[PDB]
Amino acid sequence: NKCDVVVVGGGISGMAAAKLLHDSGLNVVVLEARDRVGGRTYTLRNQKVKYVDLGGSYVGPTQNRILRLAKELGLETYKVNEVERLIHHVKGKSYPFRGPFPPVWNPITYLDHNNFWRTMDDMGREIPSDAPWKAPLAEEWDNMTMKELLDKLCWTESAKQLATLFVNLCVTAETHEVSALWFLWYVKQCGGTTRIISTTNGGQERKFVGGSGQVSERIMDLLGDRVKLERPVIYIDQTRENVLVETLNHEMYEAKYVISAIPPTLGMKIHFNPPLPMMRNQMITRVPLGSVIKCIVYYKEPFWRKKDYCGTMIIDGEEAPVAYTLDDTKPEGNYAAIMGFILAHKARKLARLTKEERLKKLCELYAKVLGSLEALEPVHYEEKNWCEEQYSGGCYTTYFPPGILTQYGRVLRQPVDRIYFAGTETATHWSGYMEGAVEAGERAAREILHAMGKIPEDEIWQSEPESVDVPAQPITTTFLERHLPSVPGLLRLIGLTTI
Amino acid sequence: NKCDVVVVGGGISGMAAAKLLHDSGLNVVVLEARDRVGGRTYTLRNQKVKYVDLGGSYVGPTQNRILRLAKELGLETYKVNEVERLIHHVKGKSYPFRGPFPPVWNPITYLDHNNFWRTMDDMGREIPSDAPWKAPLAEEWDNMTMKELLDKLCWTESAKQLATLFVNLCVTAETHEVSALWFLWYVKQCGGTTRIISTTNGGQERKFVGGSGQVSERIMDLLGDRVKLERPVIYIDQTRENVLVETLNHEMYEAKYVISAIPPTLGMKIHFNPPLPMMRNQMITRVPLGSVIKCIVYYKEPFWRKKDYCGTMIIDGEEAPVAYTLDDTKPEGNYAAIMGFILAHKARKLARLTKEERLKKLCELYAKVLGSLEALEPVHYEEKNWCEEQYSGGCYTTYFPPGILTQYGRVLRQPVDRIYFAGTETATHWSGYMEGAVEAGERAAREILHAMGKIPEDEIWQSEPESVDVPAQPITTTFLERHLPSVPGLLRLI
Ligand SMILES: *[C]C1=C([C])[C]=C2C(=[C]1)N([C][C]([O])[C]([O])[C]([O])[C]OP([O])(=O)OP([O])(=O)O[C][C]1O[C](N3[C]=NC4=C3N=[C]N=C4[N])[C]([O])[C]1[O])C1=NC(=O)[N]C(=O)C1=N2/[C]=[C]/[C]N([C])[C]([C])[C]C1=[C][C]=[C][C]=[C]1
Ligand SMILES: *[C]C1=C([C])[C]=C2C(=[C]1)N([C][C]([O])[C]([O])[C]([O])[C]OP([O])(=O)OP([O])(=O)O[C][C]1O[C](N3[C]=NC4=C3N=[C]N=C4[N])[C]([O])[C]1[O])C1=NC(=O)[N]C(=O)C1=N2/[C]=[C]/[C]N([C])[C]([C])[C]C1=[C][C]=[C][C]=[C]1
Repeated sequence: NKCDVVVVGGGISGMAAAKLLHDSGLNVVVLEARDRVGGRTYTLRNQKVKYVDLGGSYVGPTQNRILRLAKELGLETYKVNEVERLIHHVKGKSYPFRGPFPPVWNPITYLDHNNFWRTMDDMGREIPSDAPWKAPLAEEWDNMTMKELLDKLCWTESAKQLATLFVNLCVTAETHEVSALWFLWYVKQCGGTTRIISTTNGGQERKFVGGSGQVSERIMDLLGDRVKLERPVIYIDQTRENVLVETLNHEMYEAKYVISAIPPTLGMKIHFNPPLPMMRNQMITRVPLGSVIKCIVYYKEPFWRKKDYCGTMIIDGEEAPVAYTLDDTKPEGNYAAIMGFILAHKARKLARLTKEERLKKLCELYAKVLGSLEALEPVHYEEKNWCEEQYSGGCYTTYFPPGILTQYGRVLRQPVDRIYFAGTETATHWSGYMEGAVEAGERAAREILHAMGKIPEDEIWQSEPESVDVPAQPITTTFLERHLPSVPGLLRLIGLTTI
Repeated sequence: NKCDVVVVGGGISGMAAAKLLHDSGLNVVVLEARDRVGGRTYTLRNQKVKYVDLGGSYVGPTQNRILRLAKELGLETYKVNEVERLIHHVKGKSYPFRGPFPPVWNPITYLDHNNFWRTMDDMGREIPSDAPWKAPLAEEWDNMTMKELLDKLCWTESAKQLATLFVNLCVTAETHEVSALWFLWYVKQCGGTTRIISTTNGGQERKFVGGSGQVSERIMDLLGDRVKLERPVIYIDQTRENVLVETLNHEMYEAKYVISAIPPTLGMKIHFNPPLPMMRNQMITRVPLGSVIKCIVYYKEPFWRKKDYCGTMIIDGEEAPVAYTLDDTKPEGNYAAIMGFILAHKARKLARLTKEERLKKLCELYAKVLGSLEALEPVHYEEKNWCEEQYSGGCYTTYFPPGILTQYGRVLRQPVDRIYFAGTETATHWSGYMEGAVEAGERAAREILHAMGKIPEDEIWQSEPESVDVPAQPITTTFLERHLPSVPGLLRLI
């Protein structure tokens, strides 16, 4: 029954919020809909894999909050293998390379590629992390999809192909599905194109030893019987002195305040009294989550390394089930594995097959790209399709279709009376990651503390010291990168030097 | 507790379904979330207005199922006034006209306008009503907004402004919010641009004497205590022999089958065991409804008719709270009124004001468009903002953003084990309307009858005889309309 704060949701965000409020001497209850905590992170354990993350996994420099939290819970990171060459597979052929960027040799394609990445970043500088609807060209950019934007900017098919893959991999959605404003904000608040795409010095640098599910698992240990499992919340009543929150198994909770720490759309699954205000009522019908299946194929040895390949594959094409892969072997070097993501429309299309049919298709693909018959000989396979989760709605995260971010965006983390909103979607730095879950959980926890007069307004938003274990190298550009023209800028320069 | 069929939803679709099944001798329960039936229709009654529809209202030719159902229930239609001239208000000035379509005088603007409506309709001829995702260029058209489309087709700002108003008014949504495929399907299934936009011979021809809320009210009369009010459904369990359906006030219902007769997205409000399959699980988080406030201003007399105006105004521009109006006076000639819609971003924007602030804005606009100080002097005002409704999600209906109709659209009326899907959004002819509600309610009712062996497969989808009271005149084009070039076609000819 009665407590200080009810947290709806036992994913990283809700658990971080509860822990903070608990740590502050308040009585919290976490109500988790599933028979586990973790939400979009999930470590499966078994003899064949030891452990493996089937959802949220990677951490990297600038992700200082998740790293501080995990370290406090006794967890360690190891670095994702990137010692040997990466592979860009283009028109049925593999081009090994080194560096975070695939080489381009043809100087036109080179200028177009430079300009595109450059422009993503230029455009994002104009977008406030905390209020994207405030950018000078907010409406113009929100009225376009990423598809219209890519069409306008890429004067080569090669750059349009790679840029399309980048969007697919980043937000698990098609270019034509998502707002250009929101996708530009998304990349910008992760610290930019380079930080987001990179393994070394980027978001995929590292993974927790033992899996990321331990973050939520271990907080639940600390909270004990304050975490209630298999309590899906169905009803919130704020008409009375204390807030009433009812679960599906008929239990009633009573708090001073509530943190909603679930995806914004999953708010639909709760009936509200009084009804939500108008803009929230409509916002939650407008914010879908992407589509992905995460796939891990196991082998006897990491045989790719022998050919001087780290196991990272960037795979152009419609034919390819998977556009990107990473070595998923353990830091000890056993349980050799390749991780791959089936994204967006391919998630929807290949869901129709059986587990055995998907495995075969990956192996056959990976045998082509890597040039290795050994890829046809896996020992184990695990996969999770996040599209089927009633209590996620999809993965990695929530995306905004055109016209929504500017009409409805400010509503996302606006309190409704005594409810406050956490969840990775309400973060202003690495929103959509395990990092933004933390930021938002802890932030919404401090908003409630402020409401009670325990802390000043000053202290609701709070900066994080940099990890001494995972420090960030700065993102640098060369002079040529900054000043090489685009294609149309070269064409205009050819136009001028003549007349 | 126990019955043959539980219907989730007390709107026209659910009530039509329940009444069919009831009429067939099955035991039906209708579970209604609100303290009323009707859903997106609502007739408020009072001394000042007598009656007024604050939601769904208009009926016209080719809407033969709503008309058959309401006739059986004892309801009558009257014709929406369109005796005098219409007004197109362009760049701050009112141009009166007769006939469906507002006149275009510039030769080039004429050719561009012609080509645009013509092309809407050409395009839609390639879209199956029951399977839009099957159009030969399904993906191409679904991967574009209406906005990219309009920007490609309209070589004149004038045609692009009117076209934009057209989308706004049709689907309560911005051009950039909606799929091109879905919008072209939408228009196609209402029988084309002319049928949809028209008052005489179109969908705004008629309203019900006494309000359309009587359709749902009177079916609930017939069903009596089978209709359960303030029973929001929260939970559906299909793991056991009979289907279990739980309401928010803790009551449990058990049935052989279930009809879900609610907007597709509002299925989010229900927790399912087993979980929904994957494509439905994700579909219902992708399908929003538009934004509108329906506003009705009352006056002593229908003064516009003295100036030879029917009350229909087409209003270009951003400054305008309302793009379109209709005479809302009663067939008797009293309770003079003008009805307008505040649509899409303007609904979102003007919601922030008070009721009195919105009134003043409408009165001042209408005084301008009509050229009448009498507009500034109303006796009463009523309005409804459908954005605020927890159990509609908006109005008029559900729209598809780009990429959704081709990836998810087949899932809409696919049964999930013993649940069947009704509600206007699943209709194939006038989906969006009071008409599609009936078609889909009766159809999903027939699917369950088939499931039980009471009727053959043959009889699930059923054609409707034409109203003898409201017959349709055919939609005609002239030779010039069909063969006049477009702007680029004339340029290529030059
Ligand atoms: C799915 C996924 C995957 C597959 C992958 C990934 C991911 C995912 N991600 C994401 C994460 O994980 C997230 O963010 C998080 O986790 C979130 O959290 P939160 O906010 O807290 O949320 P959640 O989890 O969901 O929770 C919630 C909870 O609640 C509940 N509920 C519901 N409802 C309800 C409830 N309760 C009660 N009641 C009611 N009513 C549920 O159950 C839960 O529990 C990620 N992240 C990170 O960080 N990392 C990673 O790694 C990840 N992943 C991924 C990614 C990838 N990427 C980025 C890419 C590949 C990269 C690149 C890009 C570009 C180029 C190249 C590369
Ligand atoms: C809102 C509105 C307005 C304002 C207007 C309009 C409309 C609307 N519309 C629509 C109609 O009405 C519809 O469609 C119908 O109604 C539908 O129905 P249904 O399907 O059945 O659905 P609903 O109603 O929603 O119901 C459902 C029910 O359910 C319930 N729930 C929920 N959830 C739940 C429940 N329960 C239990 N549980 C749970 N969970 C609810 O509550 C309900 O009751 C329309 N329509 C027609 O037909 N007509 C008309 O008039 C209308 N309106 C309008 C329109 C306009 N337009 C079209 C325009 C203006 C024309 C034009 C165009 C272009 C150019 C020119 C002109």
